Amino acid sequence: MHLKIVCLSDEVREMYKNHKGDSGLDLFIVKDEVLKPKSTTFVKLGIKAIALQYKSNYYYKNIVNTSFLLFPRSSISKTPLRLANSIGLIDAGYRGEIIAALDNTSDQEYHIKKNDKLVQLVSFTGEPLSFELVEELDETSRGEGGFGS
Amino acid sequence: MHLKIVCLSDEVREMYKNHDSGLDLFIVKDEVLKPKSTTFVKLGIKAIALQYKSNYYYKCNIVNTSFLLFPRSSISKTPLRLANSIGLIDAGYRGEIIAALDNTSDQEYHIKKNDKLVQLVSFTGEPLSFELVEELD
Amino acid sequence: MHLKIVCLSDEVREMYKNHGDSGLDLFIVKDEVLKPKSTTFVKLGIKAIALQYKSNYYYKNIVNTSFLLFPRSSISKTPLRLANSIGLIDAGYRGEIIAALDNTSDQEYHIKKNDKLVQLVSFTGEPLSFELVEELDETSRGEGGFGS
Ligand SMILES: CN(C[C@H]1O[C@@H](n2ccc(=O)[nH]c2=O)C[C@@H]1O)C(c1ccccc1)c1ccccc1
Ligand SMILES: CN(C[C@H]1O[C@@H](n2ccc(=O)[nH]c2=O)C[C@@H]1O)C(c1ccccc1)c1ccccc1
Ligand SMILES: CN(C[C@H]1O[C@@H](n2ccc(=O)[nH]c2=O)C[C@@H]1O)C(c1ccccc1)c1ccccc1
Repeated sequence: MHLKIVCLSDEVREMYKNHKGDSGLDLFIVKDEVLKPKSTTFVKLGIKAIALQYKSNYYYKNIVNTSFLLFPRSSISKTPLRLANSIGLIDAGYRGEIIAALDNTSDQEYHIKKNDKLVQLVSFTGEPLSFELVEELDETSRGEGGFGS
Repeated sequence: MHLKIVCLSDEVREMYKNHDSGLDLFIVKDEVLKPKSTTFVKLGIKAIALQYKSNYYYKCNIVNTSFLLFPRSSISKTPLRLANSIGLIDAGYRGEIIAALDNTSDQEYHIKKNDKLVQLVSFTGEPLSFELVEELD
Repeated sequence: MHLKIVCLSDEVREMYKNHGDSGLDLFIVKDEVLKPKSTTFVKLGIKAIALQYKSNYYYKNIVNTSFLLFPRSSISKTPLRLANSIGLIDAGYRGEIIAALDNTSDQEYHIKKNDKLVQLVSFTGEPLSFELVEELDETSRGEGGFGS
């Protein structure tokens, strides 16, 4: 599966230019942030993305945009943070910012830091993922494309 | 993927008659979830999923396939969490679909008929269609 | 999908000798106390590689494939929850399979040998078969090769 990723700021672009055949692509926490105790926080990941796969014939009564998945990384387990919706389902048509809904199960504030990696993108196929950085997902303004400001 | 869905009552039938990689399922009756609890919430439907037959590696045309029960992203706005993370409905399962919901709150939580907290999903992530049937077979 | 499983002890081997579904249940292999309000990396005493028919995939005969670790539905009646929601095991991973279990209770939780709390699942949702092997490959991490 191939991901076209739009970085929503230059700071985020630099992180993905220096990204430090896996079935999961790690996403960065892009800003230092304090998560309140016993709370759910909708953490903005500073990116938009579309996923591309080979077209396949499916029962329903060359390359296509596909739905994809937002998994916790296994290393999330050592923290008190849990993905509220278990596994995120990103539909083929979504053009908004990718967000991780994080439950802080601790009674203390939790500090996430720029460069932390708590979540990853995954294909329904489970195949290796490649990605590229693009300026827009499509022609629409929500896709960051098209004429004008 | 195409689903054949048996609604276990006419009240449920009506909801789905008047109903994307995920097919939203309805909460079918008003219910109180106790604080700090897990409740097996009955969704009032039975279902089988149909896909094209595939060659798969295994050591000893349309087929029924296993499918998945996901939380809806909007569940995050509630204190409810799916206890088993993602439900796996085996190809051979004929019973009612249940959502095992944890109430993470220290107070009771009220779910309402017509609430949409969970969704069915194919292993392929392909769009879903459904029809209502009287029997699964 | 077909799994080649290395059992890390004879005790575990005996469990899997005496074990069609989309999920292959894995055993808890040792009695263990999970502390209240904790996350415990529970060692499952196995290593495993998954095999599927090769498929063409967009990226810019049988092969090693990635697979998934799901909670079993019966975990729901316990206070135990899978910390990382669903586990992702990358193609060819050679480490011991671990279940990171949150004990959400304020009491210690006793897991028992023979308990079944998690299962392996294919990305295709196809039936799983398995065989017991002594190594995954020639590497020490695969439990194979010379020595020592
Ligand atoms: C509105 N999103 C859902 C969208 O996000 C996309 N989406 C879906 C799943 C996911 O894990 N991440 C994500 O960005 C597609 C969905 O259409 C709300 C939201 C809810 C749960 C997780 C993440 C976001 C939301 C709620 C409150 C504040 C901000 C965002
Ligand atoms: C018996 N189901 C498991 C089946 O339900 C099907 N199943 C599986 C996963 C799921 O999320 N939902 C579901 O309906 C296929 C599984 O084979 C018990 C059950 C336990 C936990 C969650 C959901 C159901 C159960 C036990 C006692 C009372 C009611 C339900
Ligand atoms: C190193 N694993 C991650 C790998 O485990 C494999 N892995 C992945 C997901 C999973 O649920 N179980 C598992 O064994 C493939 C992943 O690449 C660490 C780990 C962290 C949390 C849960 C499970 C494992 C780990 C860290 C420290 C001590 C023991 C285990």
